[PDB]
Amino acid sequence: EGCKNFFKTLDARIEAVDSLLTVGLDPHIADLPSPATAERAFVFCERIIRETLPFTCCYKPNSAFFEAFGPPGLQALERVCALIPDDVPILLDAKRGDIGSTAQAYASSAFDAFKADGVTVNAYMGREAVRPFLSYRNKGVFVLVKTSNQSSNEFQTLPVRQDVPLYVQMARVCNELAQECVSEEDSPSTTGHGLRHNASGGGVGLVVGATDIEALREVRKACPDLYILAPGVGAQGADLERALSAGLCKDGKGMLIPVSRGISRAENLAAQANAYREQINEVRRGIVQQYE
Amino acid sequence: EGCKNFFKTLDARIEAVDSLLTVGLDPHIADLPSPATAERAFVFCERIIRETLPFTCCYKPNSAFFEAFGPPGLQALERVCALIPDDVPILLDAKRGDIGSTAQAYASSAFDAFKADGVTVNAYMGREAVRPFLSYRNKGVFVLVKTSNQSSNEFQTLPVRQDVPLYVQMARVCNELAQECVSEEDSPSTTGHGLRHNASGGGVGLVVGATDIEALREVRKACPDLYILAPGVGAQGADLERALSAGLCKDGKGMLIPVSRGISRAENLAAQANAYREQINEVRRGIVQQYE
Repeated sequence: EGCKNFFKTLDARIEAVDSLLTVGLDPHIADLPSPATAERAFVFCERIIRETLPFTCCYKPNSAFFEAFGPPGLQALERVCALIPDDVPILLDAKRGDIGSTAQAYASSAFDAFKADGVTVNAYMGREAVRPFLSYRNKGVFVLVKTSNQSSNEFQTLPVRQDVPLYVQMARVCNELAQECVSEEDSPSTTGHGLRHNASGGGVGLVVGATDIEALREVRKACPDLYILAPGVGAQGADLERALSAGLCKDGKGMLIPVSRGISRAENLAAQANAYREQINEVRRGIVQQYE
Repeated sequence: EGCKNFFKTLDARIEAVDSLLTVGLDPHIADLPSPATAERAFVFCERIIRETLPFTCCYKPNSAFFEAFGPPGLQALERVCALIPDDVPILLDAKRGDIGSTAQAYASSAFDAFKADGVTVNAYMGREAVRPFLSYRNKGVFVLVKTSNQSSNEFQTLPVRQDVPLYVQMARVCNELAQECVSEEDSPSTTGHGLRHNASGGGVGLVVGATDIEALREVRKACPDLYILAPGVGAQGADLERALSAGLCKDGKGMLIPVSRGISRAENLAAQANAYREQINEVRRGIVQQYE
C-alpha cells in the first residue's frame, strides 16, 4: 500500500490514536548541542518522533531550520521525513509561494524529493501559486490565511473591496479553490464535510493562528469544512480551549494543533505531547456532545 | 576584501560593465539533458555564467529548480553561488516568508550557508518577515509587491483602506521599512537616492512585474529611490522599453531586468545577453538625457 495521502491517512490516524496534535520538528540551532550540525538536527528530530509518536497525528517539520545548515541540512530533512511511519502524515512547513512554472518545482521538491504528504503555501500571488501543488491529487495543501504573528495585523487585517478583511477574502478564494478541485465528484457529499478533501485524500487546508479567536471564527464561517492548522499554542501563549471552540467542526475534527518548543523543551517529550493531546481532547468531547 | 555587499557592489558592477541585466539561473528539468540530475543542473548554470558574465550585473538563481532535485539540488545551488565572482551580486530568488524566529533561519540559510548577497521575500505576514533578513546589514532584501503573473490581479490589486491597491500599500510599507533601516544615517543624503541602500550596501528592494506598466508607475511613486526587480521580459512577453520608462530612476538606475529562458534557450547565450543589455541601454540613454 504505497497509497499514503494526507487527509484520509490523517482521519484514520486521528481516530486510531485519538489526537489532533501535530508535532513540529524545528531544530533551532539554540536548542541543539554545541556546536550545532545537520547531523545533530537529525538526532534531535529523531528523538522527538521516537517519543511523541504514540500521541501524534501529524509531524510538521519546518524547512527553514533545516535550510539553515545548507545542503547537509536538507540531507537531514530528507532523512527525517523518511523516518516517519506510513500511517502518519508529514506536513512540510515551507510556506512556498511562486508562479506556475516555479511552483511546480517547489511541489515536486516537497512531494517527489522530500516525500512529504502535505505542504504550506503562500498565496499572496493568487491561485496560480496553489494549483501546481494541488495537481498532486493526494496531497494536502495548506494556504496561509491569517497568521499567528503580530504583523498579521498589518496587511492581513486590512479592509478589502460592506467590506471584509483581506484574510477573509483569502479564505473565500481557498474555499472556492477547494470546490474547484472537487467539482467532478458526486455532490453533495454522502459523508458531509465534502470539501474537506477529495477521493485521493488530497485537498486544500488553511493556516490560521490560534492566537486570533475572531479570525478562526471568521475563517470557519467562510470555509466550514476545510482543515485549519492553528499555530500559536505554547510558544506564543495562545488560548487553546478558546481556539478549538472557534475552529473545530461539528464532528470534533477539521483542526490541527501544532506544537514545537512546547514539546521539544519539555523534561519528558512523550508526557508533554500527551498532555496537549488530552487537553485538546477535553474540548473535542464537549463540541461533539452538544449535537447529540 | 571580503566586504562584498549587494547595492554598492551592484552600482560598481552596473557602471563597470554598463548593464542592468540580471541573469536568471533556472535549471528547469525540461531544459536539461535527459535524464536530468543535480549535477547536470550545475553544468547548465556554469555554462550560463561563463558565457553571460561580461554583460551581467547580477545573477538570480531560483531556489525552486534546485530544490526539485532534493539535497543534491541544494548541493548544486551552493556550488553555483560559489562560482559567481566577488564583483557580481547574487540574488537568491527563494520568496521566503515566515515569522521572526523562522525567518532568521531562512536569512541565515541564504547568507551564512548559500552565501548569497541578496534574497527575495514574501511579506504577506508583515514586516516581522522582512526585518530578520535586514539584520544582515550589507544584504539586499527584495520584497514582493506586485508580481508579473496573471493571478496578481486577484489579491494584489484589491482596493484597500480614497482607497489604494494592496500592492501600493505593500510598497508604502516597504519604503517606510527602508527609511526605518537607514534612520541613523545622516539625512538628507549627500548623494540623493538615500533610501536606495545603507552605508554597508544593504537595503530594501522591490519585486514588480515588468508586465504591469501601471504598477511600476505607482510603485515608483510610493518608493522613488528603491531598486525594482522587474521579471516578465522574454518568457511572459513583457514590453521592455515601456517598463524601464516607468520604473527607472532619474540617474538611469534603480531597476533590474531579470531574464532566464530568454537567454538559456538562445543559440548563443553571450550574444543574447548582450542583446538585452543593449536594448535596455537604449532606454537608459533617453531617461538620463532628458534631465541635462
